Amino acid sequence: RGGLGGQGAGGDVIEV
Amino acid sequence: RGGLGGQGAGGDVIEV
Amino acid sequence: RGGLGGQGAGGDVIEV
Amino acid sequence: AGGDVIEVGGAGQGGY
Amino acid sequence: AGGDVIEVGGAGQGGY
Amino acid sequence: AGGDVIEVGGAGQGGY
Amino acid sequence: GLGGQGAGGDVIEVGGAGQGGY
Amino acid sequence: GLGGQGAGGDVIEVGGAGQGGY
Amino acid sequence: GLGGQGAGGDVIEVGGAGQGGYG
Amino acid sequence: GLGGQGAGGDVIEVGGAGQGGY
Amino acid sequence: GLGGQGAGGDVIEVGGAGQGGYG
Amino acid sequence: GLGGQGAGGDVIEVGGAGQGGYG
Amino acid sequence: QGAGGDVIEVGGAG
Amino acid sequence: QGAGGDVIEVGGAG
Amino acid sequence: QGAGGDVIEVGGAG
Repeated sequence: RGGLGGQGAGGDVIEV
Repeated sequence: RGGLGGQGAGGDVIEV
Repeated sequence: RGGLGGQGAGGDVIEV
Repeated sequence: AGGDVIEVGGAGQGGY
Repeated sequence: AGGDVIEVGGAGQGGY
Repeated sequence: AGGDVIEVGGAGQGGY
Repeated sequence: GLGGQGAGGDVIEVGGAGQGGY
Repeated sequence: GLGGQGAGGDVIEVGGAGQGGY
Repeated sequence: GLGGQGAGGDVIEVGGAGQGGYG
Repeated sequence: GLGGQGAGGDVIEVGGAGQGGY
Repeated sequence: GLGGQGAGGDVIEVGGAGQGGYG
Repeated sequence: GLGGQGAGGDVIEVGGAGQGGYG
Repeated sequence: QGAGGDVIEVGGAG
Repeated sequence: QGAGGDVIEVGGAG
Repeated sequence: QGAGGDVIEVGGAG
């Protein structure tokens, strides 16, 4: 239920 | 239920 | 239920 | 002697 | 003497 | 004397 | 001719940001 | 001609960021 | 130094600067 | 001609970041 | 030193700078 | 030293710089 | 002179 | 002079 | 001079 990207970068992702 | 991108960047994402 | 982007940037996203 | 040019900004903070 | 050019920014913080 | 050029940024922090 | 031009084209820059708190 | 041009084309830069907190 | 000559040159300097926080 | 150009093309740069906290 | 001559050159300096946090 | 000559050259200096934290 | 001279002294922003 | 001279002294930003 | 001279002294950013 998550997605990062496009051009390059990042961060934090938490689910459930 | 989330999405980051377009051009490149990032942040925080939390769900449920 | 969320979305960031267009041109590149980011922030905070919280759901439920 | 030119064509499409783009520039971007952005920021963001918050959460809980 | 040119063509498509892109530039990007971004940031982000938060969470819980 | 040119063509497609890209540049990117980004950051991110948070979590729990 | 007796001379030459120099450095055609285009140029761009960017600025910087920064945030934060408790 | 009696001279020449120099360094045509394009140029770009970027800036820097930084964040953080307790 | 009689006679025509050349022109000037492009000069593009700086961008922004950002700070700030909880202190 | 009696001279020549020099170093055509393109150039790109980047900046730096830094984060962190307790 | 009479006679036509050349032109100037592109000059492109700086970007941004960013700081900040909990002090 | 009479006579035509050439032109200048591209010059490109710096980018950004970042810091920051809980102190 | 015989042509135009340029000087630039950009101070410090914030 | 016979042509234009350039000087640049970019100070320090923040 | 007979042509243009360039000088650049980029200070320190932050």
